Amino acid sequence: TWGLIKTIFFAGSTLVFFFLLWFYNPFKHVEHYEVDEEVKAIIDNPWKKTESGKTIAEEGRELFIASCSSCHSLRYDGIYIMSVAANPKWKNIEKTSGRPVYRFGTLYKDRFFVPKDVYEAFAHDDIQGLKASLGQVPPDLSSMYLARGEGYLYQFILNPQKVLPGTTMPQLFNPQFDPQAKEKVAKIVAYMKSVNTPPPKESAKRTVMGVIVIAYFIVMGLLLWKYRENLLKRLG
Amino acid sequence: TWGLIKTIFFAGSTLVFFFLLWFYNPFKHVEHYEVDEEVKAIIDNPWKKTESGKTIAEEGRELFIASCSSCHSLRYDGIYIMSVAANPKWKNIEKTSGRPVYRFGTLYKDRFFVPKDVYEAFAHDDIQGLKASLGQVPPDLSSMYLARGEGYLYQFILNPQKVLPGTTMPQLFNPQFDPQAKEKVAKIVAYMKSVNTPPPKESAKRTVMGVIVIAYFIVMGLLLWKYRENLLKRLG
Amino acid sequence: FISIGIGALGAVGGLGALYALVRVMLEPSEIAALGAKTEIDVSKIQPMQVRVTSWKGKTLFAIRLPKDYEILKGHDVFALVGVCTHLGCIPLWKPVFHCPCHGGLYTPYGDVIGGPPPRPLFIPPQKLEGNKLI
Amino acid sequence: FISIGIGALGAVGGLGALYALVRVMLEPSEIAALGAKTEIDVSKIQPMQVRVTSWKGKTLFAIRLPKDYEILKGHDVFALVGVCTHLGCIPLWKPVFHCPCHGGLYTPYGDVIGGPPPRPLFIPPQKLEGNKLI
Amino acid sequence: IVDWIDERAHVREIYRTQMVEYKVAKNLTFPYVFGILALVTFAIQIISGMVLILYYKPSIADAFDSATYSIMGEIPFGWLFRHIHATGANFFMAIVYLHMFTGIYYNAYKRPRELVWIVGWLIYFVLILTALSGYLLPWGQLSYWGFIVTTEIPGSLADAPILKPIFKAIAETIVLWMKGGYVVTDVTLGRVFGSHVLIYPLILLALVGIHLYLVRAAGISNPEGIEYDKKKNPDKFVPFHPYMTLKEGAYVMWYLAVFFFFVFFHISHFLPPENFEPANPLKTPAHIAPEWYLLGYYEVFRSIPSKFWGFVAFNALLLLLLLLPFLDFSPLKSARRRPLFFVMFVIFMISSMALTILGTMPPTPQNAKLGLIFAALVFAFFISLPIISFIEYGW
Amino acid sequence: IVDWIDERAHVREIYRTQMVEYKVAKNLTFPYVFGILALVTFAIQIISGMVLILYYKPSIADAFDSATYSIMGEIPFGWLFRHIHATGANFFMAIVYLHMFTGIYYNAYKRPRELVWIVGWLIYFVLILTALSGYLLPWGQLSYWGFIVTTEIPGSLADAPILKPIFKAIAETIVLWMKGGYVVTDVTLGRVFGSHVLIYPLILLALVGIHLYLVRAAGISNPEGIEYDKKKNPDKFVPFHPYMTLKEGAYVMWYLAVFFFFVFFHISHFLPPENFEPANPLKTPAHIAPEWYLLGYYEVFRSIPSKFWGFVAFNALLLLLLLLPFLDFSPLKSARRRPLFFVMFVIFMISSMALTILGTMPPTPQNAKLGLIFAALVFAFFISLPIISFIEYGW
Ligand SMILES: CCCCCC/C=C/CCCCCCCCCC(=O)O[C@H](COC(=O)CCCCCCCCCCCCCCC)COP(=O)(O)OC[C@@H](O)CO
Ligand SMILES: CCCCCC/C=C/CCCCCCCCCC(=O)O[C@H](COC(=O)CCCCCCCCCCCCCCC)COP(=O)(O)OC[C@@H](O)CO
Ligand SMILES: CCCCCC/C=C\CCCCCCCCCC(=O)O[C@H](COC(=O)CCCCCCCCCCCCCCC)COP(=O)(O)OC[C@@H](O)CO
Ligand SMILES: C/C(=C/CC/C(C)=C/CC/C(C)=C\CC1=CC(=O)c2ccccc2C1=O)CC/C=C(/C)CC/C=C(\C)CCC[C@H](C)CCCC(C)C
Ligand SMILES: C/C(=C/CC/C(C)=C/CC/C(C)=C\CC1=CC(=O)c2ccccc2C1=O)CC/C=C(/C)CC/C=C(\C)CCC[C@H](C)CCCC(C)C
Ligand code: HEC
Ligand code: HEC
Ligand code: HEM
Ligand code: HEM
Ligand code: HEM
Ligand code: HEM
Ligand code: FES
Ligand code: FES
Repeated sequence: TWGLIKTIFFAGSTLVFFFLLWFYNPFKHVEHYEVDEEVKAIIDNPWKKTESGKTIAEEGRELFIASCSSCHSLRYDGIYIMSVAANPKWKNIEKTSGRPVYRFGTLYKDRFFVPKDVYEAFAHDDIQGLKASLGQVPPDLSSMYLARGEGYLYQFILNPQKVLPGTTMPQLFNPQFDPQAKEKVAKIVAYMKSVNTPPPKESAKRTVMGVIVIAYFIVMGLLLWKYRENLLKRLG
Repeated sequence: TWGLIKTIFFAGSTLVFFFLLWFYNPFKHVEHYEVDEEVKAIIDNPWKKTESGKTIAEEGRELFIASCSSCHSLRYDGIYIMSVAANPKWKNIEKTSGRPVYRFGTLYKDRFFVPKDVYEAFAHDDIQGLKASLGQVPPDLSSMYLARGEGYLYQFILNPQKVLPGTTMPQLFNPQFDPQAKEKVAKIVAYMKSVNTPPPKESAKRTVMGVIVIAYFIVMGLLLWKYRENLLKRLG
Repeated sequence: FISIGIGALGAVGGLGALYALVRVMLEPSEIAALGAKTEIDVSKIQPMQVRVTSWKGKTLFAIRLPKDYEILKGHDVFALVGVCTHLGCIPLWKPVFHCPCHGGLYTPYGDVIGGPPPRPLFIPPQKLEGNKLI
Repeated sequence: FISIGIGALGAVGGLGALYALVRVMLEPSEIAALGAKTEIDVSKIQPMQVRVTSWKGKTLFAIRLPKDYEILKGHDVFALVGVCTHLGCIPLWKPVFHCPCHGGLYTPYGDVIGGPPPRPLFIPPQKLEGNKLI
Repeated sequence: IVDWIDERAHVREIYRTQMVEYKVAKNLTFPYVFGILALVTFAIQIISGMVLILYYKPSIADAFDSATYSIMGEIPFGWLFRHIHATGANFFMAIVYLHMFTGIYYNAYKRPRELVWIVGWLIYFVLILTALSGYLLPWGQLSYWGFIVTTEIPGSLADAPILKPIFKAIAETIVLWMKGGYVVTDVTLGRVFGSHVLIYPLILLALVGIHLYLVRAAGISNPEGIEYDKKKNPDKFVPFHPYMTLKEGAYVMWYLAVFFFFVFFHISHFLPPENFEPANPLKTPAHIAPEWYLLGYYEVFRSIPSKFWGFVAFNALLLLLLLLPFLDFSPLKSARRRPLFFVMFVIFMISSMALTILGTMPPTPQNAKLGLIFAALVFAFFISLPIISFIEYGW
Repeated sequence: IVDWIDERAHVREIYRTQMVEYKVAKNLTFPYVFGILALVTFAIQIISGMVLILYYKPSIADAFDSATYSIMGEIPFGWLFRHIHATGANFFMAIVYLHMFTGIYYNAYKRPRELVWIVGWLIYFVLILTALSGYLLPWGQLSYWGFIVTTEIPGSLADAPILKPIFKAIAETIVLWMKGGYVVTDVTLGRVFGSHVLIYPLILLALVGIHLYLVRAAGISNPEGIEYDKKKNPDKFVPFHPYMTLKEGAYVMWYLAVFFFFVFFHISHFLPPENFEPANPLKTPAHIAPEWYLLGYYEVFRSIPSKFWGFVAFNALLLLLLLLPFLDFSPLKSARRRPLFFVMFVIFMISSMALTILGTMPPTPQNAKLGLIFAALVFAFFISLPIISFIEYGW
């Protein structure tokens, strides 16, 4: 029938339009970076425990503070530049709100979140040799995982000259003569991922409630449909 | 008639209630401070020109910066503590918004308004000998005129021991042996008043438009009344 | 059944939406309770030494004195909300300890001996269980 | 008259209310125009010296060179919006002056000689009236 | 022209139905305009708040510098729209008080207007919250502290009664509700700003719509008490337009003149000077009683020597305005028609003004004696409504 | 019970009048539910925005840390209400597009529905502004830059035409309107926040109310085109409740299931990852085209080699949706009834999808050739409506 063609056209074209408009537009060819698969498992579970009872997220945190907090200030987790150490107050970081980091869904009373204006006015507005030397302030890694992805993060770190041709960010982990460097960068990216991703306990409740809300709306619509269909026979 | 008594009672009591609730409650006996009347004219017109073509507001500004900005930071006019001089950036005060003071209705590109959190984190969160010595940070004189009045300001300054019995704010202008001290405090208060009060050019447009809006609403209500009264005779 | 299934299921859905909305807006819980415990190890503080802390907000003092208002008799440990009274400053320790804003003095217990302040430093409610104050 | 007086007066009142509302919401004027003049005294700058300034926002360079893209021939004074191109840094002066973020070089006129940047530094529109740049 | 819009919207068919043949009563007295005026002031508040929301910044370190520096000095005509807002808040409380008080006079709560009074009491309750939460926003010295003292009142419920001292940690509106929990922080100010700006005015627009619909569905009560001679007796109604739509049209303009007198020339009491000092949580002002529309209840409170019983009286005095239509049961309607209710209403109105005035003065013990004498008379108005009803039920 | 509320509100008299004897048509097809769905999504946006307004802070140094740190990690269920908001914005654009496009199909703009289409086009225009200004608020990397590129478009009007180069400093929506003047500062972000949060949703509630009233006053157009057999022909109407009020009641639930699939499980495209980088005004992203509901016009723009003529086409393509009912004059109504309009509508719908898709790709010269080929076909739909009308006017 002609109505069937009208339907499978005005709905087919609309679904095909919103499909390649809302996910997998096959004509945009943005580049993709892959994790080296030498591990690909240090990053998939940052809350995976290790020896000494320390998770990979925690090991990455201390590795970031020790070898990466020299120029990058990952706030949202209380990690500011080590010049001074620590760059925020020194003296009182509590009376600046300044509040403790309370991420999903646990708070850390030992690390504090200082606003973007209080910090970088008390810290870097006496510009130390970061904007001076590098010319580029090392921006902030608080939400760089969400903005780049684990692939781009792993491929940028340990070879910043691959991704961007010239860049005064140093290698800081050179492979082909360091056997543990890949795992170091993997723990760093696993930490940066654990800052923006809910733990497996919270990330599973989200999946359960997302399945339940969809199943609730489907079954409620279906009950309303059956109710209407049974009621329309009482009337005709 | 009885309706007349009902009216002059239910309106009389309401007017008497909102009168002594909205201005001149005669049962609250808050204390009042008067200007010494030795001048009472340095303060009534802060924009009154003087010798060297400098207004009293400007002379009070420089007197405040020289002898009062040592511990008080009158923002809203770009006056911060002189430790360091000036306490804000040092280096760049412009890239902190940080914007120039733009009061009614002229802007001063030479003085900058730095937010309350950027300042006092870059300035006094390394607590210099102000909160230490005095125990009390000298709060802020930006809107202290509006909160105290010229009488309280004049009577507090030059005799802080009169108003408050004990106070580590010094006399800083002692009369009975200084012939010009009263005029100094008068120029200070005239300046602090010129920060919160529109100049005579702007303060007169407000009066003109306030008279015109009231006269507009009165005459519009009166025209609507006359229109209704003339129209009700066409109908009865 | 159906005509009752719709009602039951709509009530469940409304209850879930209301729980989420209340949990978002009206819930500072587990970040509001800062701090009800207020860990104050009194095994460290030496006699005649006070600590700056916070109980139900700022601020809190933790005095420790061996020998000699006075709501409480000798327990050698307590806590007092330390803010000056008549204008609201912070007195600094050292028997009395005064605030340098206007000169108000305070006994190690909290009362005022020479008063620009009219009233003493309030005793906030506390609890001692072993070597801990609340 | 009356039935026309109400209309005239209501139109005046609506026009005044609209003027006030537009003036409050839609008006950054006299604080938006920062800065159209951009006072740049070029009598002070010594040759081969650049100044940091701002024209229609940040930032602006003010180069002065006596002798020798090239939209403009020799006037010995001009102004260029100084922000590196391929990733957006600030090059520092000193013939070329490069930005230390990646290594992009720039001639004193603005073009790139060795380019991590693809394009030069844009010439913002300017005006010279005597000893002043716009 | 306009006929083209009539053939598509039927605007003239709505006009000649809603205004020309509405048939309002003829003997409506002056205090019937208070509803129209409350609606006009609601519009004033929305219009001047849509302007203040552009420049007010809900941060502790940014608020009071938006409102006092930005709004007042930086922005053109910003002083005017902060004056309009702080004046409209107090005028909007005053008009609503007059509205409900001589809607009580004409007993506009009896049948069939029980529901319009319930919706009106909801209006009043949410309006207290909109004016109470919007006062914290300037973050002034007494703004912050009047918010503290006002939200510490439900903590007196947690106080131990003489019996059953379990209420501690029960209905903890201190830590749960406003005051954010032990501290008024940036999050709490953001929450109060968001609520006051959008959540409360929306459930005021909804509630005012429902209220205005219920007034029409039930018909406006005439001040005589007979409530109708409908389908008969012409020369008693003289329909709405233009007998009443230009009378209100003029009273609205005169009320706006009185309003814009306060906006321009006398606002030293709506923006009180002592609120132009930035709030610091360590220094308490001398006398920190709440704002005038809550002083009538704040004087009942802190007059009973106990705090728990003071809170119970605070809340019973509010709840006896909800249950007022169910509390008064009689065939007679107006106060012109009930000579014994008029006396109790004069007593109630006088003793409700006197409590609001005594709430401003400092708490001396003689002030507490007076605040108890007047709280007793305010409660006697509610305790006597059923007795007056039983008396009138037998004629 | 409920009879007590009926005697005072007459709710059952309203129900048995508005739902039981409303008499909708019987042959209403599926795309008639898009209005109900747009209204449900409007409610979703208001409900989830009333939550985000509590924690979003309109300061340059505070925004993107409220939205990304506070809302997402600190607040319980804040992730959910930011997901709901960013999903509802795109669903609300998509539903409104489908709504107006097959309200164009059934020619629901002809007499007597010229006014409902004007009010609907006002809805659409102010909805573009509500979604365009609310995208600046997260202050992300591409949020800020898509705002810059979108408000720099009216600057192309100030560009010199081939004749009369006076438009410079004329209609300077750059410095006057948004972008605040040469700089997006804290004041401009405060202004955009205030507008997007309260000024635009209020004049959307007003406009949606007027639109819904005008739809009822004019009657809903049936998809056949005969538009009535009223006062006759039963078995064609089968009144609203429950023949249509449970059909929509189920389509709304299924649409909410499709919506909450995107909210929970696939939102990597509504909160795009590259917007999780804080905006710095010195670094421009690579491809910074506007958001998808404006790409259909952004591809018409930047395809004409001139900027001024591109802006004129941008605006004519919007203005030809306002004048669409006055542009099509014919007795015939539906597209089932006009075999020559159906072809032009298929062309228009295809060439409007194709422009939105080409607007996402980078600007290669072949892309510009395609964007001109399709802009020509989109304009041919409007240039042919009067010709089709003249053809049908003679049958
Ligand atoms: C530039 C300066 C301005 C200049 C002046 C401006 C103009 C002012 C005009 C007066 C405004 C006040 C209006 C008063 C009301 C009108 C008086 C009135 O009309 O009296 C009664 C009004 O009731 C009613 O609203 C009851 C009256 C209201 C009750 C009083 C309100 C009390 C408020 C207390 C608030 C705190 C209490 C709450 C806490 C418990 C009704 O009387 P009737 O028996 O029906 O007979 C009416 C006569 O006409 C006979 O024909
Ligand atoms: C979990 C994943 C989800 C799973 C799937 C979810 C469910 C999907 C269901 C399908 C949703 C799409 C609905 C399509 C519309 C229904 C089709 C239709 O009904 O066709 C036409 C609909 O018109 C109309 O809305 C016109 C159609 C809309 C036009 C297309 C919109 C274009 C958008 C472009 C936006 C940018 C353009 C603007 C810039 C210029 C009308 O046809 P009729 O001649 O009247 O005959 C109807 C038949 O029943 C015969 O009896
Ligand atoms: C949480 C969700 C929000 C809740 C908010 C609640 C708000 C309101 C709830 C109340 C809803 C009203 C329901 C009443 C239904 C009307 C019934 C009806 O149908 O009433 C009709 C008249 O009403 C009429 O004109 C009325 C028509 C004229 C006015 C129509 C409204 C115009 C548009 C308003 C929308 C906003 C406008 C902008 C606001 C600034 C019939 O009157 P009759 O004299 O018998 O016969 C006359 C003939 O017309 C017969 O047809
Ligand atoms: C989707 C949804 C789901 C809520 C799911 C909930 C809370 C589950 C309970 C909590 C669960 C599991 C676990 C506990 C729990 C889950 C977390 O994710 C979480 C996250 C962070 C910190 C802590 C927690 C936590 O503790 C919210 C709905 C959307 C809204 C906007 C709510 C507002 C709704 C209103 C106001 C009424 C509107 C109804 C409207 C008329 C439609 C009618 C049709 C139908 C609704 C009947
Ligand atoms: C009071 C009022 C007065 C405005 C007075 C004006 C601008 C005068 C013109 C400006 C003048 C002199 C001088 C210039 C000028 C005056 C300044 O004060 C000023 C201050 C600071 C910087 C610069 C200036 C300046 O340049 C505003 C009205 C109140 C509002 C809230 C406006 C919004 C109104 C709307 C949206 C319509 C609502 C109408 C409503 C239905 C009532 C109907 C009855 C009647 C209105 C017909
Ligand atoms: C010696 C200075 C320096 C240190 C140390 C440093 N970086 Fe960088 N990095 C930079 C600079 C400068 C930038 C931004 C501009 C650029 O160089 O590209 C940057 C950028 C980045 C970016 C994002 C760049 C983009 O465009 O997306 C990431 C991710 C990053 N750094 C991660 C790290 C990590 C992880 C470490 C610790 C192992 C680290 N950085 C240590 C200099 C440094
Ligand atoms: C030596 C330190 C010092 C200097 C210099 C100083 N003040 Fe004060 N002042 C204080 C302190 C501390 C306070 C607040 C607490 C107090 O002492 O009462 C204060 C408070 C004030 C107050 C308001 C107090 C109140 O409660 O209302 C005003 C007004 C004031 N100062 C004005 C001035 C002026 C004008 C000058 C310059 C002539 C000045 N101050 C210089 C110490 C100082
Ligand atoms: C509807 C009844 C309302 C009442 C009774 C009310 C009351 C108040 C009061 C008393 C203040 C304090 C102002 C001051 O002390 O300086 C205030 C502030 C404020 N109001 Fe409202 N308000 C209402 C509605 C609104 C609405 C609808 C908005 C919409 C945005 C709004 C926005 C604001 C803002 C932003 C402030 C703080 C700005 C300032 O400090 O002046 N208000 N309100
Ligand atoms: C924003 C707040 C309010 C608005 C805009 C409003 C508006 C109105 C209007 C316009 C009327 C028409 C009749 C008249 O003008 O007298 C009315 C009637 C009424 N209102 Fe309100 N009102 C508000 C608050 C209240 C409150 C707080 C109460 C009670 C506590 C209340 C109780 C009543 C009653 C009982 C009537 C019926 C009067 C009668 O029919 O005799 N209203 N309202
Ligand atoms: C009615 C149609 C509306 C549309 C189409 C719309 C659209 C949007 C969009 C696209 C965003 C960006 C969110 C993101 O990218 O993360 C946004 C943010 C926002 N919206 Fe709306 N919005 C609407 C109504 C409202 C309303 C009524 C409110 C009431 C408060 C509101 C409050 C907000 C706030 C506070 C934000 C910023 C918070 C955030 O970054 O998530 N919106 N809106
Ligand atoms: C928030 C936005 C909107 C809402 C809530 C809304 C709601 C509605 C609803 C519920 C209907 C009932 C008839 C139906 O469901 O088909 C309707 C009809 C209509 N709407 Fe909208 N609409 C919106 C936007 C628009 C826009 C943007 C346009 C046009 C550009 C438009 C044009 C129409 C037309 C022409 C009709 C009449 C359809 C007919 O009678 O056949 N609407 N609208
Ligand atoms: S504040 Fe301690 S003396 Fe006044
Ligand atoms: S920005 Fe200058 S080198 Fe990349």
